[PDB]
Amino acid sequence: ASRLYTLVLVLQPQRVLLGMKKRGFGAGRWNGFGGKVQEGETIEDGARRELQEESGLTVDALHKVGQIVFEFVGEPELMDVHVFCTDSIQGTPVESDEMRPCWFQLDQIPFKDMWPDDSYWFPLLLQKKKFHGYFKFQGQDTILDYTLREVDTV
Ligand SMILES: Cc1ccc(-c2nc(=O)[nH]c3ccccc23)cc1
Repeated sequence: ASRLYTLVLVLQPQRVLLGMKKRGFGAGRWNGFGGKVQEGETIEDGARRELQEESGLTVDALHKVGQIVFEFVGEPELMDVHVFCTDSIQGTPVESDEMRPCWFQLDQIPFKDMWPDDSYWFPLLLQKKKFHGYFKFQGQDTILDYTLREVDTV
């Protein structure tokens, strides 16, 4: 019982782009760009589509960097999040009613205002590692348990 989602991090040598979500799921936190994958669409094509919808940016080549499964206690459906990176984009980030993009220097990543799992896997993303994770949450602020392992193949 899992549902597919994407998450894309625009990661350049000295800075990363995050978006502050203004409403709906994740509102009030910084995160990368993503969403649900459609019927008949590949995961990677979903990732590309959602980056455009949410940031204004056009990506060509996406690189796989992780898979993370999220469980909320009491909720039947698991989120199966496929995480991607890119360093090369076209366009300028767009602020919309849904999202406010900003660049962050890599020593100023706003962990306190991100989902709390990110403290665990973002350091791996920054060192170009790939990973499989599982995080069990109670509500949106507490991690009850987790596993996280580096992998060679996502
Ligand atoms: C589309 C989409 C929405 C939310 C997330 C998401 N990102 C994180 O960094 N941590 C989480 C923790 C629990 C549930 C979701 C998340 C990813 C993708």
